[PDB]
Amino acid sequence: GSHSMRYFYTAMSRPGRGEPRFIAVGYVDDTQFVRFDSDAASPRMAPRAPWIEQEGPEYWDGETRNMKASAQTYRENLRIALRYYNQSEAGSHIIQVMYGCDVGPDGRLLRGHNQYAYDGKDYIALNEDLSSWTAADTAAQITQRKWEAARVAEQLRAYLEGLCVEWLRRYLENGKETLQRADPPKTHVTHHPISDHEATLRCWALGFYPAEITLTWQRDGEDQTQDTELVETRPAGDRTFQKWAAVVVPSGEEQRYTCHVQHEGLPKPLTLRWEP
Amino acid sequence: IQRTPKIQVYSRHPAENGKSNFLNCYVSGFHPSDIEVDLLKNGERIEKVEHSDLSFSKDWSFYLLYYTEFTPTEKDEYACRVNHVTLSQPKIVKWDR
Amino acid sequence: LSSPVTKSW
Repeated sequence: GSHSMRYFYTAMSRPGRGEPRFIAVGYVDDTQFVRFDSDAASPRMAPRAPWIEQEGPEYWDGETRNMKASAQTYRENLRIALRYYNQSEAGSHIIQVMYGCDVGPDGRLLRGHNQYAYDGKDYIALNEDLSSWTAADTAAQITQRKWEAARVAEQLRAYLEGLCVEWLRRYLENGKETLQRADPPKTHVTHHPISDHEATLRCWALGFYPAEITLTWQRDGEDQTQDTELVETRPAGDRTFQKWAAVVVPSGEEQRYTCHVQHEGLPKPLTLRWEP
Repeated sequence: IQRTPKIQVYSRHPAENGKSNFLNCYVSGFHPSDIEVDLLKNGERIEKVEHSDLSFSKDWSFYLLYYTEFTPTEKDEYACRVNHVTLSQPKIVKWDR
Repeated sequence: LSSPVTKSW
């Protein structure tokens, strides 16, 4: 299938409690592989997946350096952002960054991403063309003018089209046992009477990878999207994910309901019903 | 501006009394990132609970998985206690098999 | 591999 590499940075200020914390994590698809935390006893880019451990000292030292430099720059950016929004130095604020690349089955760049937020709201984003910017407000427009002046977009494009794709391909090859293996969901339906004339049907999907999945209830072949309780897909802790979808049905009408499961690991979509 | 955490309490594997397992509390969709999460066994805080590295979703909201090894029984009651700036008092979600 | 480009806002 297609794949993605993504990095997530969180820089959080904490006036009176030292310098802003910087945490970075890296992912291939739904698999985390590196971490950095400025609050660690000995801050460094550290492995979080077995297939990254084989990278040599140059990799880890380079990445550590890049992470510390990044942390400093984002502390400065927190100060700057304080200025741009006329905010006091007494409050805690957060800058977030998410970036990376998507490649197809042949390893070719599908597209790039490079997006920034301040206090949980869109700040500025590199457009899909990897050459122009979308700013969410006037402060972000100040940043945009700065970056247009310095041709930052070119450097980012150079990264996203070059190193990002190359190293993503490398990781996919080194971790092919896991990164290129889809685990299909194990599925089942449970039935719980809630009253004499109503019962809950719950369609379960467990142990699947990657996280992307679709669970839907149909009544007489018609989607019950509005009447379905759908929980957020959740991690099991063993790399796999879990999800369920529940519907409340009239007693004696259970067999008019079918659960439909779509997942990459399944050669064909599944249909299942309550089996008393 | 501020977003309150969604909370799910569940096990890694299907629960079977007397069989070792992992108790999970997944907190998500929250902002800002500071959050306090305890796993409770019969009302008391479990020690040495681990958690995933801070990350966030496409809408910038944060998520964290807290987890601990446990062995379910018929009597023992497990829960997750979460506090966040958006919450006036800690919210408790009971584990339901 | 992380991005080597991090600029001031």
